[PDB]
Amino acid sequence: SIAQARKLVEQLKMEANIDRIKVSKAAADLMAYCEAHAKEDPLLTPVPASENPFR
Amino acid sequence: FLYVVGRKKMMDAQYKCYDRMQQYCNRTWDGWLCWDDTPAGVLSYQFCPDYFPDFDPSEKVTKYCDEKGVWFKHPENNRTWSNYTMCNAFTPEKLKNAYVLYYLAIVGHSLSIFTLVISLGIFVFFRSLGCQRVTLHKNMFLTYILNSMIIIIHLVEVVPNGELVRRDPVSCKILHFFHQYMMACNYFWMLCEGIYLHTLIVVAVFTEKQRLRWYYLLGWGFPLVPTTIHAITRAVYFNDNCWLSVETHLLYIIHGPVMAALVVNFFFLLNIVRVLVTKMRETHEAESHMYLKAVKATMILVPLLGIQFVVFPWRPSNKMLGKIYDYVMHSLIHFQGFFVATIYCFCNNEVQTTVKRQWAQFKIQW
Amino acid sequence: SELDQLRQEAEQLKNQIRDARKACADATLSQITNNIDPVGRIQMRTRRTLRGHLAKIYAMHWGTDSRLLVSASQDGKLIIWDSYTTNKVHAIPLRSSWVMTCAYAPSGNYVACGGLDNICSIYNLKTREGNVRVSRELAGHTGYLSCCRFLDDNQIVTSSGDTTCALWDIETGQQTTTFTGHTGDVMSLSLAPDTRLFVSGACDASAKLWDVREGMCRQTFTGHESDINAICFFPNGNAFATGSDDATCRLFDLRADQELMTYSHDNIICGITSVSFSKSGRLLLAGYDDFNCNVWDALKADRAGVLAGHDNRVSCLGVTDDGMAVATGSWDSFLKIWN
Amino acid sequence: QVQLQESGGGLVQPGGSLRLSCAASGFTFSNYKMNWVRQAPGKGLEWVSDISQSGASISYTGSVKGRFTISRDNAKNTLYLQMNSLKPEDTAVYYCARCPAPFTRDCFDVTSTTYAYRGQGTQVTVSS
Amino acid sequence: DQRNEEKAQREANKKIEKQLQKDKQVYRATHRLLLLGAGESGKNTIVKQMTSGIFETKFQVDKVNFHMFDVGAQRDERRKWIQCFNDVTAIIFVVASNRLQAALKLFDSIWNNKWLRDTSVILFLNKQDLLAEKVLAGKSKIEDYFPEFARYTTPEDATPEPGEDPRVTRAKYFIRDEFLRISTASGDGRHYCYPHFTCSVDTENIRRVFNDCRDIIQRMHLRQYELL
Amino acid sequence: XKCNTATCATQRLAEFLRHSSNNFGPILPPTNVGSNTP
Repeated sequence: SIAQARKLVEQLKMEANIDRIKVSKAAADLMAYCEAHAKEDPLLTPVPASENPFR
Repeated sequence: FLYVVGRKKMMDAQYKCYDRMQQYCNRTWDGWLCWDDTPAGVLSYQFCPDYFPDFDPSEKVTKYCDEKGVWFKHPENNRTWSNYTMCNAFTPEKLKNAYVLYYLAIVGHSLSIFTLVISLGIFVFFRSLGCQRVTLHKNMFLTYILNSMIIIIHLVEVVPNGELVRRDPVSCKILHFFHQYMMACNYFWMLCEGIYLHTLIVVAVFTEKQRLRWYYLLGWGFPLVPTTIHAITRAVYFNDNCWLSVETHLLYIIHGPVMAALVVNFFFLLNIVRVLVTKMRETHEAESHMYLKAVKATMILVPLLGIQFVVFPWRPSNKMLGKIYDYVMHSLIHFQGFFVATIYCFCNNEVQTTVKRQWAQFKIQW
Repeated sequence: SELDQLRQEAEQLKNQIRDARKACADATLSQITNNIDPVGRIQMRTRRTLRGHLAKIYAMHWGTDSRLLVSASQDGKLIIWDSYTTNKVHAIPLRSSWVMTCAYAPSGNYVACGGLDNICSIYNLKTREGNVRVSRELAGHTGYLSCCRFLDDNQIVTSSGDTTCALWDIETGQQTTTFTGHTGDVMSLSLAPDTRLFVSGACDASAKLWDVREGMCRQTFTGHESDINAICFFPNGNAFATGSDDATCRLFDLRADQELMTYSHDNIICGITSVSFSKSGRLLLAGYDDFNCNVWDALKADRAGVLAGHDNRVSCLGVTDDGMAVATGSWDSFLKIWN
Repeated sequence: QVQLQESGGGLVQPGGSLRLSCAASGFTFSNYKMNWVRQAPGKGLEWVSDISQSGASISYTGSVKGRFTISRDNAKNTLYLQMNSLKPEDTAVYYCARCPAPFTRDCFDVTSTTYAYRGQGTQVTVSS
Repeated sequence: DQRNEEKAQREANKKIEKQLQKDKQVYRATHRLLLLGAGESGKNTIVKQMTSGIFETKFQVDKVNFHMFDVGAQRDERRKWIQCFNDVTAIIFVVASNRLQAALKLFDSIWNNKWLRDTSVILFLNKQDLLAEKVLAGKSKIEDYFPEFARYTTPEDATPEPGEDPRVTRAKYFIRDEFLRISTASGDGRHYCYPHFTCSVDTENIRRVFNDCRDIIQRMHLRQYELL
Repeated sequence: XKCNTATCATQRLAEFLRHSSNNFGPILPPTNVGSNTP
């Protein structure tokens, strides 16, 4: 329908007026977040026995 | 005790033949089995009177009339004599055949135990395989293992040691009672599994879930009733040493009904086969495939239901045919547990898939 | 004439968006994290096995205490398990046995379920008499319910087969917000840590980012070749992961507004049914139709481990808030805890 | 982004011939089973023909069994439909559709009113 | 302390397990059927003879419970929710009498799906009287939509009802063979199809399903013992 | 009748062995058919 096409055009126009950053910056941010919280991930570094509730 | 019963049987036969005679070579009463009057007959054919453990009814006792005078004369004693030289029944050939059969039985029972232990462990360990039929299979495997162990113990320990039988302890009778109870429970568990299969396949297939208490009662509880009665009879009428004597009809208190139960299983099998045939005529399967499939189903169902026990009731008198019959029947009886374990636990598709998946997971972990 | 020029304008807008995305792409994630130490071989073991469900499991959700969990089975049952002791806490029968999703409230006082009945049923667990009864029945969706997640004790976000999402208000029974724009069946939704935004993937091989308050679609992410069945937010909230029927997983960045990494292998043919991140987001756990689960290194796109304990397809999996264990359900009617 | 573009068609006299083309992008065309469907004016969508991934399995509907020919070429990621001996009953909008999942024998929802993996079909009119 | 709380947890757990045992006993004694139609197939009349996205109907035949589910208020895209019916007793697929081509395509997709490959289908070719009267009138033909009907011959295994002309018998058996070819093209002993010539008002239809599902169960049992 | 069924076969095999290797009677004497006997 014409209304559906008009709504799609409006949505595309709304989505095309956003500000985007470089992919490298996002990758660096993700790497920094992963590195910062690495020590607090039980699944990443295995917990020693008698410290987890599923022993 | 055997000597006394043999003397009593000889006296009873003496009285019977004397009465028959009271009621051409002149007929004479031979010391063991008398001879019917014949008109100069040659090579009289009569069954061996087996009044002694050495003798067996298989062979025959000869004699001749008018060959030399009126009756056969013994050269050594110059007196009448009758030929019983074919009854010894302890020739090296028979002993060798018995030894071969006994060794085959031991080997088959040991292999059956070894396979059934692994089968029971596989069924118990893998909980995903759990089902109503699986519990019945586990009980059947347990009773197979117990019966085979008892048979091995009896054949290895009791048979070669005769002084223990001469002493006749109460423990020997207890062991014999346990053996009879275990064999009755084994046969009745075959019957229970046959009943379960018939119920699942033929009649009332909708009700998949049914109470198993009756199956336990018929499997373990019921065989108690006959055996003890037999024991009571063996305590009253036929009190042999260790109760190890097959020359009595009281054994039919135990082996009589049991065979009947097996007979029922046979009928069940037929019905199942018929149903399978129907299941293959609605789908228009190829006739050759239908026969191949029906034959395979019957062959895999025979060991589970104990069909062989009602399939071989006749022993051919031919030496070669008799030997073949003995070998085949002993192999079927003694290897039943191994065949059942292989067919229903080692050849199962679900069990094989579960085992392969578990092995792959274990190899992935380590 | 109107339709043709509208389509031409839409195509031009798509061309502009793709050109902007390509211009913003200066380096890939593979080369950025190429110099880091690989995570190495990881091996998890099954600690608990939950039994009691009669039919195949369709959904599970960990509680905020990382101890209690809720499971939904198509026999018509919701079961609350205490993972520490394996003991069952609550067994709620369902009016409709065709349940496809279940949710656990952050406060722990409510649970949610839904399915082919197009009705979102909210049950109260902290009733005065101790029995569990249906607290609310939200209706209005014209399609089957696929997912539901609580915002608070009085708000909920649901996804339905009518290609629309809804934001409801408990104690009134009326959906306060409607999110439209998807053309295929919406299969899953994931709430951002700040609750302000949420991502939803549909059967049009696309995901959409929706703002809860104003109620419009802000960004649309494409790249998948088949229907997207699972979605999950990154712990930091600036990215998310999507699993589809194309036997591949993809990572999308909100700020970059484009795909960052693809996780796939040649021997993997089956699709992805569930996906979630770890506590730090370094490991990505995905459930597959081949009865197995795969743990991938999110930064390096390298497979790190395989969890294989299920005899049927894995329908759902979740990671505790503290990241101490991962619970996986399957169609074999068993739930397994892995640590 | 899965994209399907249909080309060809138009107005043709009865008894003529036509060649519809379908260009696919955004996915591996070599491992998906393709379909040609049509929608007649004042009528719902109707499945016309289908072809497997390798092109070995080809099927048509009864009305165009001996007239239409479907084919695919994976190298250029393209699909063709050759239509011969056209009749006025064939006037419709033709759509090129893809199965929802790869490596999958069956194909669901290709004739549904709303289908994501379906492009904008081309009009074929048969009149004098 | 720990003891009292753990004891209360054990008590609640055992009560839950008892309730679940009763629920399992109830659940294993009932059969679930998925009723599906290709459109204008007349299955509503069959339902009448025994919003909300699903409808439920429970009926007892020979002390056997059957729970049939009909899909309502669901969009025409069935590729997602149909997977929920992968463990039902059977799918009753109703086909009227080019809607026939569409019904055949839906049956082929249902038959060849991975989740439904072990699920049996009971086919109900509804509106036999409508097809008979259309054939007798002769205004509407099947050769225009199915040219192979021109070379089709009535099978020697056909059992036409008395008083039925050979034309309607040939047409209905050709329609049945159209689905039979698809059903026999795959499914190597994992699932089966049971075509039936039915009308929307026959009382025997309830019996027919009762005669089919039982067979399926039997076959499933024959699959457990590796006999068939 | 003696138990002649197949289910009684194994026992029939055992007794024939038991009466052969060592008879229950301590003397374990065999029968005499050669002379001065019936």
